[PDB]
Amino acid sequence: TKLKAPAVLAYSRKINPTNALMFAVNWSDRDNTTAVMVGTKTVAGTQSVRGNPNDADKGNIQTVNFANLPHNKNTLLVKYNVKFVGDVFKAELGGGEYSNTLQTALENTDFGTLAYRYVYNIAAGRTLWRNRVGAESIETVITVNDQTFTFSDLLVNEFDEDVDVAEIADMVAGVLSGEGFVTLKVEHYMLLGEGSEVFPSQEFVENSKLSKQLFDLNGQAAMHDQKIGNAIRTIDTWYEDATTPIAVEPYGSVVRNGVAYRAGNKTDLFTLMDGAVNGKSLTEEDQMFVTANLIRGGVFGG
Amino acid sequence: MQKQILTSQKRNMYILSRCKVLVKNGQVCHLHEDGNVYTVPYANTVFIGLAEGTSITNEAMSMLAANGVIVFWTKGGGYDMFAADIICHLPQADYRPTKYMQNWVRLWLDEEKKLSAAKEILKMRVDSLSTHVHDFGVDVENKRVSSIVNKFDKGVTQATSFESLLGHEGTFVKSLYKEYALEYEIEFKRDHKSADNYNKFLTLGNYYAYGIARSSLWALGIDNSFPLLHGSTRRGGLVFDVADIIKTSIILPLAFHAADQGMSNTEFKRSCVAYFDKNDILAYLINNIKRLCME
Amino acid sequence: MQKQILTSQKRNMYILSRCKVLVKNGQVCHLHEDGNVYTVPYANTVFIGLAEGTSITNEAMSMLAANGVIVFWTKGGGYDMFAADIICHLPQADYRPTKYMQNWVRLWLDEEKKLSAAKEILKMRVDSLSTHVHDFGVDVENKRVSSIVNKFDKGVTQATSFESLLGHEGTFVKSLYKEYALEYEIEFKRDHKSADNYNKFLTLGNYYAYGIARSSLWALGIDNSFPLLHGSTRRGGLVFDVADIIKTSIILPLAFHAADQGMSNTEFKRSCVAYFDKNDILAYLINNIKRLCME
Amino acid sequence: MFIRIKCFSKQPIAKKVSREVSAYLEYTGNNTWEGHISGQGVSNLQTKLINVGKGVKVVCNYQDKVLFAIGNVAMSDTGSVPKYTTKKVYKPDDSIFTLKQGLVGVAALWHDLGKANSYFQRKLRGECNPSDPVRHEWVSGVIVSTFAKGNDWLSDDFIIPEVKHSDNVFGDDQVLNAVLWLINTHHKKGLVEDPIYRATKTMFTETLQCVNVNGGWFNYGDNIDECYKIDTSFITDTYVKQLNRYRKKLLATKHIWFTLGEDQKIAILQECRVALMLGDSNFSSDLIGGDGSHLYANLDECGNLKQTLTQHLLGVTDCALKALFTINHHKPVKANFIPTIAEKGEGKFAWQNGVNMVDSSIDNMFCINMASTGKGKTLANLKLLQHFGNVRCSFGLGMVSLTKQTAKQFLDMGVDYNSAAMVTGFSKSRFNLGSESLDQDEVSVEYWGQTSSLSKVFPNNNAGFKNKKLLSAPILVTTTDHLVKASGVKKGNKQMLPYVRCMHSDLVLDEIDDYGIEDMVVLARLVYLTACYGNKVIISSATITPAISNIFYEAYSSGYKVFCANKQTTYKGVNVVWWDEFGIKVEKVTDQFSNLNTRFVNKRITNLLESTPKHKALVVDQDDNMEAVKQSITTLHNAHNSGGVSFGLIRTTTIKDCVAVTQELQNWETDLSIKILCYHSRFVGDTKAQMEEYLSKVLNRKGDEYKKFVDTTTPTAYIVVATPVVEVGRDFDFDWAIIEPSSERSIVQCAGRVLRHRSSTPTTHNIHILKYPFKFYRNSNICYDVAGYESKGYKLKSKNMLDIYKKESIVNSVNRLQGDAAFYTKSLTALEHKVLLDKLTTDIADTNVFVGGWQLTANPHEYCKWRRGTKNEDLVLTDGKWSGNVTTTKPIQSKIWRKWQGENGSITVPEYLLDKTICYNDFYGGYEN
Amino acid sequence: YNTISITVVDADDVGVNFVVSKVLSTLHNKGIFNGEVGVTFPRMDKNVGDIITLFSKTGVDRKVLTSTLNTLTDFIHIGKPKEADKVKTYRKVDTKSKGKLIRRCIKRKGVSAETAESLYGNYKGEKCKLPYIVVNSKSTGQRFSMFLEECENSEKFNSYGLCIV
DNA sequence: AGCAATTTAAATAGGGAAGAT
DNA sequence: ATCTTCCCTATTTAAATTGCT
Ligand SMILES: [Mn+2]
Ligand SMILES: [Mn+2]
Repeated sequence: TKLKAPAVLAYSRKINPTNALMFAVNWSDRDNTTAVMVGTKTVAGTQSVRGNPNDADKGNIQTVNFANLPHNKNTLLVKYNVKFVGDVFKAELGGGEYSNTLQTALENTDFGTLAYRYVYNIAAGRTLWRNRVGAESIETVITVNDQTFTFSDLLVNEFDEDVDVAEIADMVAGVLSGEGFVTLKVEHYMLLGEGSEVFPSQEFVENSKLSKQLFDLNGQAAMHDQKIGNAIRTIDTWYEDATTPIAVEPYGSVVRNGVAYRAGNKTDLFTLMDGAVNGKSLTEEDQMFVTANLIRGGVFGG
Repeated sequence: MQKQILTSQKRNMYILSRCKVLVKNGQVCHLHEDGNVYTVPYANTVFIGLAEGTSITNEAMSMLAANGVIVFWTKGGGYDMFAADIICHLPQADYRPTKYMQNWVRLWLDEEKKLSAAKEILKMRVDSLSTHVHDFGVDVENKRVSSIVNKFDKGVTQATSFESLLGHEGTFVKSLYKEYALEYEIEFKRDHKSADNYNKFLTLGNYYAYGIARSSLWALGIDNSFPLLHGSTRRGGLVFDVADIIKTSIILPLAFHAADQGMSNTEFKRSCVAYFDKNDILAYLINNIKRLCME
Repeated sequence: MQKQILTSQKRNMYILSRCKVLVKNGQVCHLHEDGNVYTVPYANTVFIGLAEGTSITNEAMSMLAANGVIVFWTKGGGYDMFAADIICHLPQADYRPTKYMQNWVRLWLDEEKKLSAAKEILKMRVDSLSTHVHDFGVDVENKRVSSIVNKFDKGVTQATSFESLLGHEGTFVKSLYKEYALEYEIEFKRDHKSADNYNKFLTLGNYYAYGIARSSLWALGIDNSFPLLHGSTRRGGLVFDVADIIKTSIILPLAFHAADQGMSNTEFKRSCVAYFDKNDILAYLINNIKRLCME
Repeated sequence: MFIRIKCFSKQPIAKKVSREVSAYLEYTGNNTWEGHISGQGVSNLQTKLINVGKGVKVVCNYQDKVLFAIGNVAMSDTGSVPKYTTKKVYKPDDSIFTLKQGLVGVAALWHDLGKANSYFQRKLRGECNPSDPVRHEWVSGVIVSTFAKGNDWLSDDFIIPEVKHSDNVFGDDQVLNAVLWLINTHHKKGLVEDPIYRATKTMFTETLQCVNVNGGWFNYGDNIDECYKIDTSFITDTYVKQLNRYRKKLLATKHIWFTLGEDQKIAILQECRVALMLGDSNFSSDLIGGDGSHLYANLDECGNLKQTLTQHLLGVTDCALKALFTINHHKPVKANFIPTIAEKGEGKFAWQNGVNMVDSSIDNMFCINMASTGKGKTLANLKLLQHFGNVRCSFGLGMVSLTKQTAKQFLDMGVDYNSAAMVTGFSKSRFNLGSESLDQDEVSVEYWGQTSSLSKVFPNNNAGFKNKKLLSAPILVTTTDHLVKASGVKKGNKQMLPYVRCMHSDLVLDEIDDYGIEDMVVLARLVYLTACYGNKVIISSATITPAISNIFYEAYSSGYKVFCANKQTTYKGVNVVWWDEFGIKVEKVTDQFSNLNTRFVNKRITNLLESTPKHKALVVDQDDNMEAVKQSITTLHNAHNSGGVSFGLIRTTTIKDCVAVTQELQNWETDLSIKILCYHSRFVGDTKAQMEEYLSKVLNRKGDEYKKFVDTTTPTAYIVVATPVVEVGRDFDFDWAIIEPSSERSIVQCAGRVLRHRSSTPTTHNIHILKYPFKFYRNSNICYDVAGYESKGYKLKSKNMLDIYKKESIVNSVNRLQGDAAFYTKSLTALEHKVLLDKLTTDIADTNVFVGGWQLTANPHEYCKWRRGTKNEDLVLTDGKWSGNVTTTKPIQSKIWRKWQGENGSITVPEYLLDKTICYNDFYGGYEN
Repeated sequence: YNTISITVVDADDVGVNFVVSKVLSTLHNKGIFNGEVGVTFPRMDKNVGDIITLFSKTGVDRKVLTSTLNTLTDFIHIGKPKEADKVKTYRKVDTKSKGKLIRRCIKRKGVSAETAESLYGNYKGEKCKLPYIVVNSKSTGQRFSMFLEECENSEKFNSYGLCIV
């Protein structure tokens, strides 16, 4: 007993998405993909900072980025490849006095549901935060091992039953429970309207710097890989007072709301893995949450 | 005054207010002292309850319980009872537990039947939501409430353990709480210590649901010491499990409406007792435990 | 709201006769048919009883039940040999401790476990005799009483059926009742419809032990509707086992002493209070059902 | 339990209590109830009988002793229930009460004459500095002294004369000087900086003539001429007649003032000052509203002009007169007759029947309870208090947790919260986890109790929760600092509440040896003040030194002389009750206390010595104490272990010493399985509390429940390195201890932490005393001053413990009990006794214990500071983030057995160590790195 | 005047106010606010709130506006039409910053650029701290911030739900 | 039916004065 | 002085009635 957790214990990320490159298409002209360019407009304004009152007279020529659709294409296309990898129970930096006990404590994990919610967050449009808002038509095409799947009307908040997501979830759960990998090429086509302004992900700027950096690969608007990884693991409906699916965190913590849902109420990942290697009976939902964290990965040492 | 409720189907639950209950001409009668004296039918009655301003005598009590009519003491409306006997087969020539109790207790033993009946009690919470539609309340068949209902049904059906069932309980109850807060334009969280009108009206309605669930469990001879969902150390968990059938369907819209107009507690009592009388909520709980126990 | 007084240390004890029980100005009281109003200490009352010509009201019953006072009605016996039917209002609004009922159910449903509990409870009256020894009447450790309880223990040890338990029950009751009769030099036959003081003092002690037994069972949430000893003659519920654990140890020598010294019934009421209070017979019964439930 | 309650209340309140008392007892008629109830039934009846309102007149009798008495019902002195009650009972030569009335009335009509200067008027209106150059009490004293020098101050018309700046206002007239000291010290006492005056001044006026304006009143002094130009608008009807009637009262009674002794004058003027601040704060708290303008005294919360000075002086006078009347004519509310005390102690408590050898009708009692630990000392103290009748006492104990332990003992034996009041004035956040319903512990702060009649004379109806628990408690289980302020304070009215508390209540001080020397001086000052009003002092200390026991007896004897000559009774002596676990002895001692006390001490020593030796201590020869600790740990594990598992306590002196011993033992290579704990006091709220509960549950050796809190399967050395926080108030039982020597009472106390619960005698040696303290390598001149009575005035000639202690010795209380003044420079015990008689002496000095003449001054509260510590700033951990220069560090992780983490709380760092980083760590708290 | 509620729900992944602003934009672009439907917000303390409240005098039904906000249905909630005798009506307040009025001084007074800087150099630069929304304007192709504050009720409203004059 | 507010009034307690031994 | 009787003296209990739930 009293199997104390290793200080070096970490797990690798098992859902690896690429950067979500963003293109402009039409709804019936889906093959002509023109890359959405981040424009950048200059704004003239004096600097106002707390530490330098002497520098407020002149300076701060700032040039803020923006990204709209072109005025001939009404559909935004978002392309990214989500790579699910198996052996989520292998610790990369941990070892096997604790990670092997985790293997033999989370073998009864229903990966079917875990994978369903992953592919449902892929398909329903959780990966399209501010640009699925106000779109009159949502479409998702998933290409997986030469199989094409079409999704039109999936409400993203609840994980309802559709056999299309389920079909992919099968091979995704077979990867995640076993050994190997699977790759889902996900292209989202959302009809926002003619010249509607799109929403790339944001680089962190300083308190000063410029107003807003949109995410650029080679000049073209895109969204962060870790931001999509936040979308995919947004499956946590099993904490106490669970209203909406949150991103599976080791503490159940969302930064933008200023509260942590699983921290400080004995449902955090660390107490559940210590309970698993000390062998108390877990329910299915918290064990699924622990396996979702191990799929997410991260260093758990102290 | 007097009033009539039903349990199985026959009008048998009779609540007496204001009337001293005595015996005249060898028959049990009652004297609304605020008026006259009326007799009580015997063949169609088994349950008699006594509200405020009411005194029964020993000889009337003996004749009442000697003819199969069993007596309980309650708050006004007959939906919060604090004093009764235990239901047996017949109250004269035998003293054995009720079939319903025995069935319940065997259901209690098998943990698989416990899980199964837990499920059935949760299903009937959703059934109550529908059956008992409110004019002032939200529609149940709209997209958000039906999405919550099918999410709860899919969660209960696919559940294999009790902890997942209680997690689904928490998310269903909050979801209905946040949706009724959504339509009433408030930011409501369920706290029993909270001093606003919505929470304390919900707490009072929960107490009246506990009382009517206690009457429904007592009416079939089943003690409230056998919780389906709640833990084995929770005192009176079965009365909480029975009251959860009507708590999210009847107590919640009545309490939110009565906090919306913001009137006092006595006509909130009157609204709750009137809603229990008109749609026979105690009868539906009786038939609920009927279809729970016999299978 | 504080600890609300635990039931085993409740001390007051009454059976009210020819008085309407009411509430004046805060307290529960009883008003006889001459204008006399005597207050009932409801916070320390274990049980009240209601004889012929008694009539309790609603809020009086509520103040007894919410405080936790079990209330019965003495009349109802209509057979020739049996104390037939006593009607008893349980305070179920206080939600009870649960796992003691679960333990009682797990011993009740298993037939060999009920027989095992039947065994230990039959020798519980034997050890009751040994512990609760009066200063008057017989001495427990004489040759005749020890010989009959030794034959009783030898026969109940080799017993295998509940009808054998009923037969040995009958020989035990005949043996004790007649030995007490011999000591007090009277001829004794137990008839509940007799004018002899050894008999109606025994029926008064039957009512007293009934009230003590429902307060002991309700203090642990145990219903009367689970009789671990049953039969054609023995059909009263669990009260006719936890009530006559303490006949031949407490009540029957006290009833014979009260019928030998021969003042009124009130000295017998007060003597039952004194012996149930000094030796803590209620807490003794509760602790015995405690060591029954977890074994 | 059979009780009987009788009620003699009037009005409809009589009927409202009848509902509750008829809810719990049967009605026997004629407003008398009688019946059987339980222990907690009596409590629920108390709680809902007192809370029902004011005017409840209830007497309860359990068998024939009175259980409780609600209100000031006279009830029973001999018989119970009177009949023709009426007034004019005794009407004596009260004399000293008329003296206190005259002094308080004359001073209270003159206490605020000095607010009439123009500076105080513009201070209240707010166009100058709110701090006066000279305080208004001194200006009023200048007014009264100038009026006395000019006209005859006792029988003349008043008229305020032209006053100037006077450095001193104290003359020779003893009564005038009393009035002047009451006027000047109605806010704060004068402070004398002068060393010759502090050296020599003893008498009443002869010390009071040294109280000048420079002792706090003369703040800055640039507007003195405006501070002494005064208007005379007080000459009205009711003020002049009140001044005349009180001055003539004083005139008629001052003939008994010269027949008083010094001790009387000091105590009477202390009572007068306490009543004067009571009346002044009572009238300053409430808002009277009406005013006659042109002159003002106080300000409201809005700063508006209120309480004009004529009616302010009149209100302070009547409130102080009423304060005096209720504090001098109070039959105070006492505790319940606890029925679980009065029966006989069985087995190891069988000595508690020594109360059946004490007289139950003695007006005074000085208990010296020399019983050893584990015998139930506090229960015996409650038994001794209840032997004289109903209990009214203040259990003043060191530490919060020891008050919690005595409260839990009082709760589970027989005492409810209607009689007990646990007071810890810090609101600590140490909560009980695991199960709130299944706790049956954690004594809390509610006090249903009974509000005393003294709350109406305090400011704004006493206070909220805390002062109601202070004043109105029958039994006040409190930390001691809520009682030592009775002897007096620097600034404010914080003296009055413990003063009026200790006036009508007994004082029970347990383990007074753990306090400091100045702490013990002010505790014996409190003992003297408690004995000044006839209350009984119970001292409960096993390791008492004759010096301490003597000076506490002399303080009680001076107090009982005050009380005897105050009621005009001839002083027969003090009923001294020597007590231990082997016997009791009650003697009427007016003189020769020393021979009787030493004879009882020798009898207790002979009753301790024929018992088996439980603590055999060997002083090690190894010079270096690091490897001495190593070798002693190895030896006492190889000798003293329970099947391979042994518990060791390394008692060291200070915190960096503790972390040095810990960091050496963690890096110490050995075949022994050392498991190290740090147990000093510098720890965060969470971490510290966690250590406490764990240690209390693993070192409990009365049963084998600890086998499940540690790994006793594997042979392991469970070592706890601790500072003197282990030797005070800890119910710990170690297999053996290694002690760094600081004082001999530390040796006796850490012997009391070894085999505290067991009775098995050691074979070879269970204590290994180190050769030197670790301060020898840092300061060879003085090394025992930290946590010891060595100092700069008392230096050991040698620091070797072979020279200053026995090499093999059975350590018990005998060396501390005996008392030796000779050879104090080369033995630790005689060094200890020397200091104890040279600081707690029978003199008045200035920081001494018989203090007379200086009680009038602020000197015993400035130069004798209770809990005199270092500056002490508090670095606070807020949610894992430290406040100041802390820098969390990482411990050695070699042998730590248990380490609890902390996130909140605070650490107490001395200002000396604030310069550098305290470097807080999870294992060991504060150090120098 | 009878009124209807549009409460933004489940907008945590996206700010609540972005959904509120998109609700305003979709209510603008598909008609709704012709001249008589107005908006109000029950929870302006420092944020604009999460409830849009439409108090049209003729009466707003659920069906027309739920067909209008078909794009926001994933995170919207619509209450049944209730009544209110008094609604707390807000209006539009706009900000000007330097060059704005400079171009006005180009086109109204006809003065040169340097003297237009000269008359406005030490002036202007007001800073509105009122609660606001962020609006896509479609006729003028740039996105801006619109400030709302409490004013007396007006009979006529704009195409956005705010008071006129 | 219990209670509460609130009146109404009968009675209980006490203090002062005066008359006895 | 002590004690009793009687007159204030008003303070102190018990009943009575009656909306209110
Ligand atoms: Mn002052
Ligand atoms: Mn003042």
